Amino acid sequence: TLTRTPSKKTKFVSIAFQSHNIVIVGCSNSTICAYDVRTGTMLRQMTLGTDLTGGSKNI
Amino acid sequence: SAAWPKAEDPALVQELLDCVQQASHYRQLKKGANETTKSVNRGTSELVILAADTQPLSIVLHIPLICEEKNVPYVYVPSKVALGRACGVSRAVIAVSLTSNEASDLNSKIRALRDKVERLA
Amino acid sequence: ELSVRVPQLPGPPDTLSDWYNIPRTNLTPELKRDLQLLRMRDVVAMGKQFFKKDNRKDFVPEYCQVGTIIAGATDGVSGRLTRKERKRTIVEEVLSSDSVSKYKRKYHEIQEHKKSGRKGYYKKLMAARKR
Amino acid sequence: ERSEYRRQLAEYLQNRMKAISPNMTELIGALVGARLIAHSGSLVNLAKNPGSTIQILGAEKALFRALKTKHATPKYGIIYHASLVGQASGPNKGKIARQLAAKIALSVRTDAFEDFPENADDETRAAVGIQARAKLENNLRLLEGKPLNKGVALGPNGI
Amino acid sequence: TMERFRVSPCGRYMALVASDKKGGGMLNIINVGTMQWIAQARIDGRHGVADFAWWSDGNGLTIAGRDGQVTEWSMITRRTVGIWRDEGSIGGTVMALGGRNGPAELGGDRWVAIGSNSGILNVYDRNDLIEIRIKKYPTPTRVFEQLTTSISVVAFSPDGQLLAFGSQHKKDALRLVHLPSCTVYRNWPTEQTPLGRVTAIAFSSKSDVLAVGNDVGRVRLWEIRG
Amino acid sequence: LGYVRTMRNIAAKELKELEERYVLAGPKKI
Amino acid sequence: DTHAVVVAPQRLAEIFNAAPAFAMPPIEDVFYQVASLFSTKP
Amino acid sequence: SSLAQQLAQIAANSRSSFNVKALKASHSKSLIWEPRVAVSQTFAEIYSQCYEGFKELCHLDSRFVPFDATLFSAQSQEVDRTQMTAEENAALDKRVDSFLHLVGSRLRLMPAIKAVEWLIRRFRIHEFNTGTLLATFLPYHTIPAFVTLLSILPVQRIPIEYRFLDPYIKSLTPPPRAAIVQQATNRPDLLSAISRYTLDSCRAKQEYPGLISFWGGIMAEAVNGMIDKMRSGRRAIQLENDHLLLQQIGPVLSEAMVMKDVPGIQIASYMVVAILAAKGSLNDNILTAFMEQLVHGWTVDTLRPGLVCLTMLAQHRSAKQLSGRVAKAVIKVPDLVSSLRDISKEHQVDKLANGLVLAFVDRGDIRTLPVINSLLLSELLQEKQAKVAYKALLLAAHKIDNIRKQVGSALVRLSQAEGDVGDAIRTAIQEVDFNIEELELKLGA
Amino acid sequence: KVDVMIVHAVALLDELDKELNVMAMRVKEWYGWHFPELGKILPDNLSYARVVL
Repeated sequence: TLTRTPSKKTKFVSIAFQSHNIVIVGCSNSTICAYDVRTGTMLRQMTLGTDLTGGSKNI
Repeated sequence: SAAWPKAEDPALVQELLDCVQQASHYRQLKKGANETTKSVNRGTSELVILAADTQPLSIVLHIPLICEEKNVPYVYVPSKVALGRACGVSRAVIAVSLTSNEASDLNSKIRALRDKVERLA
Repeated sequence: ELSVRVPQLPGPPDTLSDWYNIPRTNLTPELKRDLQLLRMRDVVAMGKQFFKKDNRKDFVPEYCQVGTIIAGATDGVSGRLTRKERKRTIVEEVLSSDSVSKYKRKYHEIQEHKKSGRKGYYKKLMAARKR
Repeated sequence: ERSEYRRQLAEYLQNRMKAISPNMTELIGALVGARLIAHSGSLVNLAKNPGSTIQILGAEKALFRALKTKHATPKYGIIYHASLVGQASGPNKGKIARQLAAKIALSVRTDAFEDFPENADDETRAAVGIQARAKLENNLRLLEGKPLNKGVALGPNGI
Repeated sequence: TMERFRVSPCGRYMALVASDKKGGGMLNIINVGTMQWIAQARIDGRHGVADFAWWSDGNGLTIAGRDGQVTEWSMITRRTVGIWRDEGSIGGTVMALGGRNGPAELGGDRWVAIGSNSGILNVYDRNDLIEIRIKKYPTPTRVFEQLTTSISVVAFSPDGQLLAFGSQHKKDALRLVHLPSCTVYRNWPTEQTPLGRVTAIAFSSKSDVLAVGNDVGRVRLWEIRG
Repeated sequence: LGYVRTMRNIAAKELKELEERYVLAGPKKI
Repeated sequence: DTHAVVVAPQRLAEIFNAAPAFAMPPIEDVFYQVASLFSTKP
Repeated sequence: SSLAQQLAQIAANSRSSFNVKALKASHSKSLIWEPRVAVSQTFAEIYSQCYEGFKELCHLDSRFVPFDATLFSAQSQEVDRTQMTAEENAALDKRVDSFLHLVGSRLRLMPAIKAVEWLIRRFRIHEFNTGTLLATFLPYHTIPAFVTLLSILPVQRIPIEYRFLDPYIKSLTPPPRAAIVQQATNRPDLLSAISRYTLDSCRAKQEYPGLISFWGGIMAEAVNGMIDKMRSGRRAIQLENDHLLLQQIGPVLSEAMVMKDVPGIQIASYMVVAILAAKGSLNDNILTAFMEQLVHGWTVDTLRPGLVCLTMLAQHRSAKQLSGRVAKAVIKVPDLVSSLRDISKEHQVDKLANGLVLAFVDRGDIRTLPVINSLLLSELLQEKQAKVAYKALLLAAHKIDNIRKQVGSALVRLSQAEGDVGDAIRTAIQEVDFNIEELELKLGA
Repeated sequence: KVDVMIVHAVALLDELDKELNVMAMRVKEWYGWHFPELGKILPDNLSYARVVL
């Protein structure tokens, strides 16, 4: 197991690789995380805002 | 290296330093390596946060042994200066240890935070 | 050969020059208990051995030194306290000795004679009148 | 012959202490370092101690007597017969005992947990001890060169 | 809201922080002459955007968010030049950006000053951010820990020689700092300098007059003379 | 504070020994 | 353009308080120490 | 109690003892012997011991042989200082001050301490020459001999400038350099007394490196603390404070900068000038006065420290050019550019080199062209300074009315320079918009 | 490197200091019958043993 999120309510819904060692995962808590597979580390946590079209603030 | 329960996620690091600041205002905090070692040895310590930016890293490596003997969770944050001005010190604090009591919203936060540290381990 | 001196310029005596330097009394609470015991040693041996009535206003002398009898080489079978009787102070030896029940008996006789008619007696008389 | 054997035992203790803990030997010296290792049991057992513990190792009878009777605790323990606390005088002795005990705790943790590439010279194996001793001697000479209080210099009249 | 905004020094653009915090703050960038949306700069944080500042040539802007992430975002390429971190900031509060003869591809401003919520204000020489690559962990030219409460105002001199930074939550908590030496002036303010609880400061256009306005509602003016 | 800390260390050691002795005296197994 | 060099006096007091007046380094070496303290080279 | 005040002043001004207990106490005050022995000592015992000490001192150094005839004489066993007249007492004071300046170098030695003990126990130097004795023991203020002298000194006989020593007389501990330096920044009298003592020694060539390092360190730290006190922010008060600092300093530095025979005190005065030019924001004419006197003052022994202090002085000036005689003696400097590279490894010589090039170009002499060429190809100036220096050189070539041959040779060498300096010189040609080939073929034809 | 030699060597050093002090006092009382003023002249017991030798 490479890593896991701190928040238990983060659900991983999609995954795509940028290169041989960089994995881009989308999450349910409005984030797109960019992990690094060899050491299992985290490059950057891209984020997205609320949805202002309806309720349910988490994109 | 030797800092293997590293807290690298910035959301978890922000949660750790916010709980450190709240415990510092509650006076439920032991700052410094010697005071952290005393709290862990006496067994009053609920969670212990070391810092990985220590220039000789081997001056805080004795606390993982005492935490392995006393079964308290320890975690490494990246920056000791961030830990220091999270406690509210105006110095660089390399190890901090936040304690528990009978009934607190802070104690509930401590239990959830050591659950997140056990998720790191 | 001949050096620059060290300049060393900056009440009652500490040690007696004529008595081979007995140090002044460090008046600890244990030494104060020991000195009270020494002025009350007539009471300790309860009439079996009376002592010279030396009663000054201050029982603590200026120069004392708490020591221990070592050994007479001629007598060592009964003139020697055992390991379970060599105690630290003198009051601990008095308490480890016998007749502590004798002290308690005499104290309770004195307590009855002093509670004889003071105020519980008058409370009992007032209750017997009010009944 | 007993004195000659005791002298060569002191030389052996110095050599073995410079082998085991070069930082602490550069700080306080081999005899006081061996006394601290002796009281704690081992090197990794001394390293788990805070600096306040290492300050009053050996003075434990007076320490726990004072703590249980609400007296004032002893200021130092085995550390008193080191070199660097013996140059001070007055309250600077207790201040240098605190600072030296903290630096001893750091140096013992470094000498008991840090790794070295095994082609490491002793001059770079005792680096924390050298730096701590130089800084601590500078702090000692500042504490000793603190000046006295100024006063009004009066003439012969009192003016 | 439209409360917090910054007009560019060239006057062509104006950036408004969009009130949408959610673990990362964006700011919508508006052409001044036609009052229309032209861009949007989004940074990741915990509570959004603490402050931001346009570059001196007028193209890009440096956005200092809360929880320490500072982001240089250019207007020409219209994406992020780089991200670095303030040293040990548990959360940023204000930022300012001034001087001249800085790096040519980062706006040409020399100094950036970022004040956190603890009271500490770090001042970085912006020629030390370039490793276009930005160093992820630059070191400050000077860390100011003189004020004890959270840094509320910070302002550079328009010729880039002074830096006035102040906290609102203490009576007479304002300091004045020389550049490039990064030394706090000790002769002013004194114990009897009637600053008040400082809420806004402003240097003049020729940097001859400092204006300080407090929470009571009183502006006071100080000639700067060197 | 120092006196209360020493008494707390002694009492915590007594509680650990007494709880060990109480457990040693007196869907678990599948 | 340059400015006046700011130096905390404790550093200069350390420079001169490192040794007594006798058995101090020679005045060329102490001058180079003071000049490198007051040198405005980044 | 005006009568008690007048009588207290009379009793403090009195010098000879008039009752037996006072004579016994004043005879008991000694350096070497304890008071219980030093009461019962005649002047033959003291003279025998202290003449053995003076024999050792006179075998060490040669120049004690006049004091062998006048101060340490077998007749000087018997002379009472309080029975001679005022001119005899003044000549004895001159002889004592000369011996103390002579003996200050060897004062850690027990022969010299025995000689000072003879002066103290016969001529009562601790009462009649308290200023010179306290000043000659001040560089040794960390030793037990200074503690003993401080013990035997009378309290009301100390001068007003040395009255910081009173807690160190009440508690017999040696005073620290922090106390001496802090009283030097507060009182101008103590700094003037220390500087007057060491300059009066150095004029008689009885200097020693302990005294020179002592005075240099204490005047450096005292000028440091004095500038930090004099700084005010108000314009007229900082002007008056700079003037008062210069009026308190100027004689001492104006002598110690041009004392040619003592290079140690010259280097120490250079250190004080470097601190004064860096930290204290002074004026350009004051800094040209300092540079002109340093330039008049250096030797070969202090040439490289003089060049370091000159780089600092020229760096902290607002004007761009040097005032003549500075550039003349730096022409006289042997290895200018290599020494300036060795300095510019640590000290930023740019404004000195720029002012040097401008002041050479302002001379119509043609014996400065190797120095101008070396300073231009040195890579010491900046690009703008090199450009304006070459522009001033071509303007001087246009201003001249041989000379033009050497000028054109220098100009074609500078145009055909190799690196970034040659790049900036040809760029300066392109922005002055004047052709190379005109003056090229004019000098080649 | 192992520190059991350190604790054993320093306990041995303390016991050797004690036994050497008591044997030196014993040779002082043991030679003071033949030469008693030597114990007053030499207070250092190692040099006393060397003079007895």
